[PDB]
Amino acid sequence: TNLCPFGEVFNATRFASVYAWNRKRISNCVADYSVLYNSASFSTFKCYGVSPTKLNDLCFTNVYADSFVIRGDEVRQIAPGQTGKIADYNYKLPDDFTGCVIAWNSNNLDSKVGGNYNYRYRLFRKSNLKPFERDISTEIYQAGSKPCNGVEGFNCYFPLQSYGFQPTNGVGYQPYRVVVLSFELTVCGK
Amino acid sequence: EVQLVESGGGVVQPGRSLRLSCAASGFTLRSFGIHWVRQAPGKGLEWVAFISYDGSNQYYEDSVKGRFTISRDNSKNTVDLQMNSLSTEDTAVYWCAKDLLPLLALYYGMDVWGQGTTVTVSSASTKGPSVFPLAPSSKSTSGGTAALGCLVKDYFPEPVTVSWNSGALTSGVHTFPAVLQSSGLYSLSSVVTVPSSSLGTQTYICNVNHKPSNTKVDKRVEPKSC
Amino acid sequence: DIVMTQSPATLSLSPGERATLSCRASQSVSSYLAWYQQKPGQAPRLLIYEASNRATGIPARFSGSGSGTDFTLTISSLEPEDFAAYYCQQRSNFPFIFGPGTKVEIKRTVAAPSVFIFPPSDEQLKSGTASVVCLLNNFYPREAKVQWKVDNALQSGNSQESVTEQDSKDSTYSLSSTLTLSKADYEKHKVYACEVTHQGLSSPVTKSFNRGE
Amino acid sequence: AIRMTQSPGTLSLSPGERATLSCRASQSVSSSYLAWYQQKPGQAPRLLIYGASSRATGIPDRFSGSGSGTDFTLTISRLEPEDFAVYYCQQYGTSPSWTFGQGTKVEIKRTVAAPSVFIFPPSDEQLKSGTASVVCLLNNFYPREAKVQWKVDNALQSGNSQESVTEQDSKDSTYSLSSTLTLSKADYEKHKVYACEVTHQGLSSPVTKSFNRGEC
Amino acid sequence: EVQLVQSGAEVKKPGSSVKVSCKASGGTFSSSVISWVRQAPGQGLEWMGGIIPLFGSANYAQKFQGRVTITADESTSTAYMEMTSLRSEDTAVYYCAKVSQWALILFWGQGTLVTVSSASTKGPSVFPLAPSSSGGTAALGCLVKDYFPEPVTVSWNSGALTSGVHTFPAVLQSSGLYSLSSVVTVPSSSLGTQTYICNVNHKPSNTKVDKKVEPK
Ligand SMILES: *[C@@H]1O[C@H](CO[C@@H]2O[C@@H](C)[C@@H](O)[C@@H](O)[C@@H]2O)[C@@H](O[C@@H]2O[C@H](CO)[C@@H](O[C@@H]3O[C@H](CO)[C@@H](O)[C@H](O)[C@@H]3O)[C@H](O)[C@H]2NC(C)=O)[C@H](O)[C@H]1NC(C)=O
Repeated sequence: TNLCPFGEVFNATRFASVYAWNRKRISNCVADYSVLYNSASFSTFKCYGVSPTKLNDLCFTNVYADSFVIRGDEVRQIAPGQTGKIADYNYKLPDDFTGCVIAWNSNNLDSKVGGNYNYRYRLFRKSNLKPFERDISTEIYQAGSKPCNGVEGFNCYFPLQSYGFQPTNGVGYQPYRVVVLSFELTVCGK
Repeated sequence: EVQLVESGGGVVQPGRSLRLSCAASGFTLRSFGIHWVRQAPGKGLEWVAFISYDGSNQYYEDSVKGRFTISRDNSKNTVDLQMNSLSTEDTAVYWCAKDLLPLLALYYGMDVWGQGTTVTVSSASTKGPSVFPLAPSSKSTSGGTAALGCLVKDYFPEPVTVSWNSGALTSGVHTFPAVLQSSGLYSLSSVVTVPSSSLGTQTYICNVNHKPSNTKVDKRVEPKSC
Repeated sequence: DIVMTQSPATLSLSPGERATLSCRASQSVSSYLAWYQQKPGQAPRLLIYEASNRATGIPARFSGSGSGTDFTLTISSLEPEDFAAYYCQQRSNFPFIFGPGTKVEIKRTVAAPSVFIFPPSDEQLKSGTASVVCLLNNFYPREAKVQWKVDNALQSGNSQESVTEQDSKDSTYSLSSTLTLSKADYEKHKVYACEVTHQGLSSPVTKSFNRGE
Repeated sequence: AIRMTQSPGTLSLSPGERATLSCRASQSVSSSYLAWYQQKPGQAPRLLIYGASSRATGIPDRFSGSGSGTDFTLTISRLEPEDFAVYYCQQYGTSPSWTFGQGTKVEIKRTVAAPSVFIFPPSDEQLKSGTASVVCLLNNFYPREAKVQWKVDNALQSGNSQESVTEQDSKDSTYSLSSTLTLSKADYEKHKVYACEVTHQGLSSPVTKSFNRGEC
Repeated sequence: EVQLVQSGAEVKKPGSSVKVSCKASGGTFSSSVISWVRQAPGQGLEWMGGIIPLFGSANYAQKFQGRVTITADESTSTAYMEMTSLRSEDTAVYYCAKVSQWALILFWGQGTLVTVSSASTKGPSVFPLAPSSSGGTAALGCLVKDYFPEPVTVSWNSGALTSGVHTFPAVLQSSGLYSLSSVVTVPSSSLGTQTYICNVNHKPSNTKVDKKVEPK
């Protein structure tokens, strides 16, 4: 019997890019989930197949806390049955998803004067992402007859693009930190 | 270099079928999903259909759903559009437009377009035009300038071209776009404004050329005599 | 489907002025909106993708903005080459509906049309058809009205109009309306007139002739 | 248990230089559970970094944390004169099992400053109570190493004096020292001349400030 | 939001026991790791132990496994640290630190000073360090002698005089009582016009002293 280390997820100094979203597996802990829903730090707090207020009760074998950073416009794509750059090629939630989607503005944390280009996201992909799939390949696409062989060029694109996180951006283009809680049927409430 | 080249357009009777083809070069068609966007005469753009880079996904507009069929020859780098049960509401210019980024890149926009082919859905037969003179008169008196022209009437299909004096007269020439009459034949008028003091010494002739009917007419326009 | 709406239908601004074109979405299309420019006899040209990103090679004066259901394409300094049709297209859900398009035309002062009428040629009358043509030369704005009156009886159902593209030099439009009667019906009447009404005319002007004079 | 060892034991730099403090762990420690503290003398510890890299509220951006596994680093880009203290690293976690480092002390490097020496005879009010305390003040000197010797009638004392040293001044980077000689009133009134002889790097010759018991 | 408040300073004799409290506010009490850290004077920070109030199983460092009992009370959001058989080596400042499971930051208490000695509480005697009649600057101060326990606060002219002041850390005399000196360096040409009054406050004994320092 240990404590749920959710502090490592929400309070992390740096978040992962959405194409390489992080996943923290949790096992046999306990958490005061009544500390979570009433936190005014969260702007988006949507739970699917389960209610947030009644969360301090259920139990399961493993809860998964996935974290990444997308812009504010793309937060609606972190949801079941959604489409877009993020939902198709970065982070895809299943249709029968059972868990919560938490997100908050991190402009004060992830934006830099002149632009923060550390956060990236997959542009194109061979096929839409399966739910909970992580594609981290950076293979140049030989789009033309001439071979790139890692050499970017004419018909030789790089599959990833950087966000241009500047503080003066619009709220739809500001960075948001997302944490997706998913459950698997040890960890009970208190 | 980077370009698309449509093909297969023309004139088709209503209810009859027709297929357009979109050849590309400078890159590889397999790398991109391709769209088809048509534009009716004098109207806005209309998205018709889409096919993925691999053909596993095909999406059509509601107005051509079940009548058009999109396909691509990945092995030979080709895209086709099979159009059946064609109505006059299908008469338009058809472009094929390549998606900007490769593979599944549906959230940006088409960047490379073809020259577009024209599809005319009409049961009319090829007919040469009748060129009549629009002679200058007392009506053509804009204070020292007179207006004269030609009337290119009852032809099919498009287009015609009108020059004046075999190209020697270009200033002040207005060639209006053709109109489709209720007979299924196009009609067109070309006019030119000229000084009134040259109506007795300068000959004015319009050169009408309708290549679909191998028709070349040179019509002298003279002021009407009382 | 999601309905794309643009406004105004036509923008009339002098060169150098700031042009602000609107595009509205019936449902939220996120930032998946693209702007296209189409010059006459040309294929469309991608200006903006992903709501606000400028396409390669597009001059810096073109800029897009907006998210969800309300978007805006802004040409900072209008150039003589920009006057074309501008379409917006959603890319959130299939089908990728296009907007109605806004025609950016070059603004100028009011110029009344010069009106001219043409009786049918004797060559056409021998064919059994009579075509009276009414010409409206070099006017502005484009909004013009042509009324055919045969023996003071207002005509409808047998005439067609045609408007030229805005002239690249004096920024004026031209109109040609053609009445079409049979030779037998043509000889039943005497007074053939087209009544033109325009902004540059204080009241409708009428050009007329008398058959056989 | 886990053992936290910091390097160096003492870091000695001038203002404006870059301080690279280390913290070596005997085992692999999660980087989400390493903190850095700054402790100025007489004050509670001040949390600088948490989660190996997150700056606490109000911490200037010249402080940065870094590292993973067993090696971690606290970096001060440009040392301000206030950035002197004893810095500790701390391994913690969601279990009651934390260990601290032994600490790294950062002192300022500065040009040599000779002290100003002042000697204070015991007050008459204190002498009324049967105790005499003579105080020798070393004021605003650098470096910290200094020698203070009490000479009573030219006799080297020992075992009846105590030294206090202020910590590095945040403005001029100097130290100050006070040496207090405590005698009984009986022993104080046995001798005449009371002198403290100060030796320091900034002094050409050792300086001796004195007074004779009874003089004005 | 979160705040940790500890109990006041304690003066215990050898062999006795002491119990320090740590009231936590912010609602993150039960789901947190609440530890106790000891820092002996001159030494570094030492982690004694911790407990999760949701589980109640306290874990101690090896050095403190026998003399330390760490408890917590969810019904009042207060953690306790009891230590028996106190020795003079146990004289230290004891902080309570808190790590919530929902954050990587650490919350600390203000600290509790526990002094283990037979010396009874005694207010200090304040003697003047009279200035003399060093290049134009004269030094003057106050001798705060023979008090127990720590700390004393010294202010000059009710705080109106802060520049040039050096209050030395106290030393523990062989009698068991503390003693320090607070000095100020001023321009010599001001000694006759400016009034210099040191203000000593010893809260453990509720002693306040204002001593006027005048030239000899
Ligand atoms: C990591 O988390 C800390 C602490 O967060 C606080 O404690 C947790 C246990 C949860 O209860 C959180 O909900 C809670 O905020 C973050 O530090 C805290 O940051 C917040 C927001 O930046 C501060 O709150 C603000 O405080 C001001 C002034 O007090 C108010 O006016 C505002 O209304 C607002 O509430 C909070 O003071 C601050 N707390 C501390 C101790 O510093 C920290 O930012 C975070 N870091 C990362 C990288 O995520």
